[PDB]
Amino acid sequence: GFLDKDSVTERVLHVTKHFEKIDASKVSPAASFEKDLGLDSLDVVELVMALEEEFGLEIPDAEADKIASVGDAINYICSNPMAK
Amino acid sequence: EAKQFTPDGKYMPGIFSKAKPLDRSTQWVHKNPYIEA
Amino acid sequence: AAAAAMIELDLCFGLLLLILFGLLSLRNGHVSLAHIRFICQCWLVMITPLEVQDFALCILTVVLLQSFHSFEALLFLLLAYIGQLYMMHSCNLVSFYVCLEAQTLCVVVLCGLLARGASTSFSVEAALKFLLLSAMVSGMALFWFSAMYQRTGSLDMVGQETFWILLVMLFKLGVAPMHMWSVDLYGSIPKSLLLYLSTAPKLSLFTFWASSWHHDFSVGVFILFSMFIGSIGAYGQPALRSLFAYSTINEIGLLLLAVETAGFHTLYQHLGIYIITQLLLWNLTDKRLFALCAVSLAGLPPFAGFFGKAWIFWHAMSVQAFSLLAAALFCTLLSLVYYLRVIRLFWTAPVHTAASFTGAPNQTTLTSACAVALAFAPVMLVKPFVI
Amino acid sequence: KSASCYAELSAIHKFEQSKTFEEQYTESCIIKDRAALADPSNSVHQMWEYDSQTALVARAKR
Amino acid sequence: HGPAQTPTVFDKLVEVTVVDMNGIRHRVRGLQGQSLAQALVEYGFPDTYFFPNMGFYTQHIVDAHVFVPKEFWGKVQNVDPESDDGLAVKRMFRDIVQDYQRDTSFFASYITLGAEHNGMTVGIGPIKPWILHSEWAFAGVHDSRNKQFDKPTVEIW
Amino acid sequence: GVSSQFFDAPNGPSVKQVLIEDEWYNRQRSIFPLLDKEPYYPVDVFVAPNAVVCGDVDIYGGASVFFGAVLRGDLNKIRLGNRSAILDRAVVHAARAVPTGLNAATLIGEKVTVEPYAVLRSCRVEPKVIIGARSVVCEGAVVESESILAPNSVVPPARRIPSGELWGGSPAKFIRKLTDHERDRVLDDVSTHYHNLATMFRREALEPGTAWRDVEAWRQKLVDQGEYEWINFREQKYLMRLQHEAEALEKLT
Amino acid sequence: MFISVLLILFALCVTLIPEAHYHMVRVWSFVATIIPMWVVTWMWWNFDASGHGLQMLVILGRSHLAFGIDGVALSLMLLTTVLFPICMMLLRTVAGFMTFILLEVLVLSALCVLDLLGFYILFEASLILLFLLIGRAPYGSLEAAYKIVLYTMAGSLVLLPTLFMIYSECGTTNVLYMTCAYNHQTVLGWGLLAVLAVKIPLMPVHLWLPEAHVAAPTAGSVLLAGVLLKLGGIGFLRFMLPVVPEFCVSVFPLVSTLCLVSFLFSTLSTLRQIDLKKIVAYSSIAHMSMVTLAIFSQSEFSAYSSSFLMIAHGLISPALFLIVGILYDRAHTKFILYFSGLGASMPIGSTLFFLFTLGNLAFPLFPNFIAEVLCMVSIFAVHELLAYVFCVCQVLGAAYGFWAFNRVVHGLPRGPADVTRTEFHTVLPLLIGAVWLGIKPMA
Amino acid sequence: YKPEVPGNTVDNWTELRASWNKERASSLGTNYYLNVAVMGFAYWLNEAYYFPPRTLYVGALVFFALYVRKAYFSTPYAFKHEY
Ligand SMILES: CCCCCCCCCCCCCCCCCC(=O)O[C@@H](COC(=O)CCCCCCCCCCCCCCC)COP(=O)(O)OCC[N+](C)(C)C
Ligand SMILES: CCCCCCCCCCCC(=O)SCCNC(=O)CCNC(=O)[C@H](O)C(C)(C)COP(=O)(O)O
Repeated sequence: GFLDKDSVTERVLHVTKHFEKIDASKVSPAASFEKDLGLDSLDVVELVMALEEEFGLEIPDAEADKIASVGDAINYICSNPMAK
Repeated sequence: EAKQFTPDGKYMPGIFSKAKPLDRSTQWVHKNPYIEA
Repeated sequence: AAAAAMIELDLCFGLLLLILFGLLSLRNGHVSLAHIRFICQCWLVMITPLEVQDFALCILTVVLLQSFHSFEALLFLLLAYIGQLYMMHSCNLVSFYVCLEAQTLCVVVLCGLLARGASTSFSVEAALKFLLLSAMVSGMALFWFSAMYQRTGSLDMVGQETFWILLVMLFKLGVAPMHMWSVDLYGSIPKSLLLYLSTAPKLSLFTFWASSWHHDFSVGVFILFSMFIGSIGAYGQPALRSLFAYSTINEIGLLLLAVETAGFHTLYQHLGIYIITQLLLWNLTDKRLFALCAVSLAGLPPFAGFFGKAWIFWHAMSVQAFSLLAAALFCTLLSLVYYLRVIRLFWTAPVHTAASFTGAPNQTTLTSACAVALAFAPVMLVKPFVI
Repeated sequence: KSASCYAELSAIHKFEQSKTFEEQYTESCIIKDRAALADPSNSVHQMWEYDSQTALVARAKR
Repeated sequence: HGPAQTPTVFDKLVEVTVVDMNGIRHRVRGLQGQSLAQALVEYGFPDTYFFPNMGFYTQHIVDAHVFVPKEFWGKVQNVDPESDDGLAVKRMFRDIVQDYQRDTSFFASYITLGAEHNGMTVGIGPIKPWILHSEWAFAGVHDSRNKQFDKPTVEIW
Repeated sequence: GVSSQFFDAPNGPSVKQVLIEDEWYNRQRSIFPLLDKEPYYPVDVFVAPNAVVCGDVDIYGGASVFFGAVLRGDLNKIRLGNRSAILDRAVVHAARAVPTGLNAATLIGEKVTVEPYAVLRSCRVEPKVIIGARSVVCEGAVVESESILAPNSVVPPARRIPSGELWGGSPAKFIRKLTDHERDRVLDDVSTHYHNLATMFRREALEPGTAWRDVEAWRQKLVDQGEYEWINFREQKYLMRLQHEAEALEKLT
Repeated sequence: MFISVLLILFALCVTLIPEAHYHMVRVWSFVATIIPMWVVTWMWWNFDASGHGLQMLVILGRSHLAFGIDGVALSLMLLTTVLFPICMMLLRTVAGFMTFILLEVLVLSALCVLDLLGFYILFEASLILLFLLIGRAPYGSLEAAYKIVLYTMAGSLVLLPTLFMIYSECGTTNVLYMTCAYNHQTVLGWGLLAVLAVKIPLMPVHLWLPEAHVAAPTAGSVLLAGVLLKLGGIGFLRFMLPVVPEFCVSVFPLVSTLCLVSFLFSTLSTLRQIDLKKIVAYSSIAHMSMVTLAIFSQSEFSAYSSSFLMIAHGLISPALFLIVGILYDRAHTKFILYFSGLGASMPIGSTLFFLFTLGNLAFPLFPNFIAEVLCMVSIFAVHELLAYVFCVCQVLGAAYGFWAFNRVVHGLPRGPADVTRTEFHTVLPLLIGAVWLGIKPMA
Repeated sequence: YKPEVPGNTVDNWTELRASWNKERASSLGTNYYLNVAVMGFAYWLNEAYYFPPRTLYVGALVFFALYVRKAYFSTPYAFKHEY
């Protein structure tokens, strides 16, 4: 709750939009990286690195491995006490 | 129904006793909150 | 003939032998140096003349050396004592400058050397600030001495340039508003150097003032600044080190009131009682005696601090210095509040005093218990004693 | 687990208990020297390096 | 009085997730009525995280800089900014935190753990170098394995 | 099995280990460290000569350890509050962990009295508490402030006694509420009474006394016969460490 | 002097008794205050009433601290030595015993000193003891302790330079030579007025008393009301009137209006009080205002009547504090709304309360009646209207006294049971003294 | 009975945080400027000791009335990007 649940959501959508292997209209506020968006592990790592670039954080390997959804990423950024 | 004295005097504190001992605070008033305020 | 100078040759020979003995002892890996400290105390006694003030300084420095443990610290304290002793005999600005600068360099180096733990950088920082602030005051002293030397053609300390030399002396006593170097020093530097800094140089400089100084000016605004700033600052600062720094500024304002109205007997009595209280304050391990320092620094009647304040008040009323006296009485009324805060902190509390584990069991109970008997000195203080 | 824990504890307690008086007094002198060496301004620190467990001079530092 | 439940410690347990300054999440258990700074001390956090409460008559209380989410902003205890306690908090913000301050910045002794804190996530905030006396200071770097809990006394002198 | 030699002890390995059946007089110390865990105590503490205080133990203020009592801080820390009394042959221990997940150290507040033959292990006792005789307070349990436990009572692990009440039984149940004067004065009275008794014992103690004269007479007789061995303990500790390092190096390669 | 050293050294031996012997500690501290009562009674036996004004003199060289006995000091010393064992019966710790023992040493030596610097040293050496007594941690009040200590320090700090001014002027602070030398009386008179108008509660420097006399324990309240206020009166009678009499004439309109407004405004404030201890605490200000105006009248036998009023107040108001202390000790409140019908539940305590209520309102067969009559004779002889102001306002004192008594004693019976043997014997010496001094005070 | 703390906890804590989001300066500048002011300009008060006492007392009250307190000092200029 360290930050709001709307601006972080649209920032997540904004950085999800510029991916060449993703669809710019299929992206939903509550989706999945594997079944819905069709991404393997390296694409997930690339998306998490883009989210880290936008919010100015550092997400370790286990925490980024637990993130499997847009809602999971939003909840992890919201729960982080060092967000920007 | 406490027993705070032996038959030959000798006050007993009754620390571990079940019955409530009569003592200095027995007649302390029950505080009304608005009066205290 | 050099036969009148054997004490100077003895000073130099003793330093030459003491350095060589300290070198030989350290080549054996001795981790304690009580033999070096005893030889240092013997050297202190052997170089001091037979005056009251000289022996007061000597006995004070002998007592102070029991809180210092390394060879270099003992050497720096001896070479600071040479400046402190010979400043009392200085009759010019040449020797005055050299003695003051030797003392400043020794204090700076000791502040750098003795810090430990997480407080090392804070002590080094405060030592650097003190050195920079001391350099420009030393420059002011040299500049106005050169002005006086050009005007008079001699080494007499007369004329308008003595006002700036007086300001140099007021800086060395931590007189407000030039007080913040001491406030910076109190917050970081360890307790043994704080004990050294509050006793010996004030005695040395006030004895020089009593012995060889006249000025045609006043110090009243600095009395007002010191008393009001020290009292209000000690009322407002929650850290105990800052409390004692500001209360020291208040006490030096009272000593300046004693200087300003002449009558140096009250000055010497209050300074002696203050020095004994300082010797008790910085060597305390039982915190109940912290309340005795509080009641004897608040001027409360039966203890000796009352007598030290009250002859200053008596002589000020004798020569009718009414406004400065009224300000002193107001600041005395204010000082009681934070000395009561001290009493609340350390007397109305459960007692805990940790035992020693690595030997040296409560090693300065002799001095602290001896200095607590400032409740028995008032019988001698009421008489015409200090004159 | 409780049985193994008390085996490990009885080892340490037997180690402390079965020391002689002379060893205990030597250890108290060593504790005293170590606390004297904990001062970083100690004048021997610039020449000698001391063994941690016995407070003896191990080597010359410089 | 009847067959009602015996009191257990689990009824009074409060769990707080704490993120230290390295980003490592920690599970911190406390009891109801205990302050947050005490639970942080008893968890085993290093002594560089803690500093004196800078009021008069309360420097024996250890305190820490914590970041509190907006949901739990109203469960920090109220301090009058005109009182002496308010000036104590102002001194702590002026001297210890300085430009590490955020809108979520509080102090951990002003948080009394209850059932409303159960599940709250906090983070430890950074602090500037400070000194109280020669035996209690902080040089500025959190490189020490010494716990605050292992100190036998908190010394104001 | 675990060896009884420690080469990483703070003061080094033990040069000479004495078997207990070869001891001709009792050498039990009352306050002693366990490797790097040293007890902490004040100047006015009373430790009885047959009481044992070992390991990581913190004692504060006017606390007292009476005859035959054990405070063993080897698995965790133990803290004894200001003017808290441990009476005759009571045991205070501590586990490495507790089921509640909290700190497992045994923490005893100020003005707490613990009656004879009671056992405290990894529990929390708040200030002003009377623990009765033959009572056990188990691992992770909490006794709240201004409360009384009746004699011969069991407090099971991770259980709680509420503040301001008297509890007793096996398992402990509610007996009655303490009166306001009992919470105000009586608990402090019991703690102060036992502190006064400890002060009476402390005034009459001649430490170290004169029992060493006989042992010194025996050692003087050994020096007379030429059978007293002078051991350079510092040098033997140094040489044993060097041999241990050489033996460790001569097996990895 | 040798006797006084022996009594001090016997009293100070309470600290060396081991605390586990409870009976011995109680008996030793009680006997340590019983003995000075016998010694002061013997001093009254030794006094020659047809002899000199100052008797049993002793002077300790060049240390100030010179001592002597007159009638006012002797009566006040007798009252203090009565009051201190009753205080010993109301304490339970060695810290309390030692604080009251040190207070008794300081009060007894201050009452009979003949040196102004000695009076300054001896009196306000009790300041830190009063601070610790009033601001005790669980049940005191630090605000009250700060107020009483700061007001007393302010007054004493005004006096101290004027003390030293007359000392430099003539060469001594001995009152026998200060009264025979030429001194600047306006400055010293203002310093002495500054101390003694705080010690005696005179408006506007009177606000410390309602806080301190209520926040104190029962023993502290007995001491503060019955003893420590009268040090201002004996300050007036011993030091200020003999040494600065020109000032004492010239300040009479100002002291007169201060006394009149203190009497009227403090009586008006006492009517709106809702705390029993605050009711008892305010009533002392009006009595001390009558004392001060009777001292300053200097008219018929002013020292006699004013000393007799000081003794009558010092007997009657500690007993009212004792009864309020019993109610607070066994009911845990001092609030009027919690008490009703105390006649049915404490008949002996209510009878004692009624008798001391009548005594405090200066009804006959109590020493306050004789005291107020003679004080108004002394006031009347300067002018009739200054007596009329006190005469017509007697309905205002009786209003608060009877209103407090009628509210707490009659009505529905609720409250604690009647007094014990110990409480009755704390009250009893004051009652016997009142009956004697109100029926046959003189022979 | 205990009195209620006046206000709101969020608003009070924002008041407590205000004007302290800034790195504190070292004290060397204040100390050096104080020493320069005293060593350069305190000789201007030498003749002031002989002035009439009404002037000196009114001047002391004026200095007290215009004094700004160093502790808890803050300026709006610390957080603006232009004059
Ligand atoms: C200023 C004069 C002093 C008067 C003060 C008022 C005293 C209050 C009670 C009035 C009693 C009058 C007693 C008269 C005869 C007693 C002896 C006597 O003469 O009095 C003494 C002093 O009298 C006293 O000390 C009276 C003691 C009264 C104190 C009583 C209160 C204490 C008792 C408390 C209750 C105890 C009960 C215990 C039983 C259980 C000296 O006074 P003057 O005659 O004025 O001195 C003469 C002046 N010149 C030498 C210069 C010629
Ligand atoms: C500065 C630039 C320098 C760069 C130099 C470094 C280049 C290193 C490249 C060489 C490292 C490798 O290829 S490593 C070899 C990678 N291939 C394998 O391991 C065989 C199994 N296939 C996989 O793992 C696939 O990634 C997948 C099926 C998608 C698994 O799906 P997920 O992913 O969901 O898990």
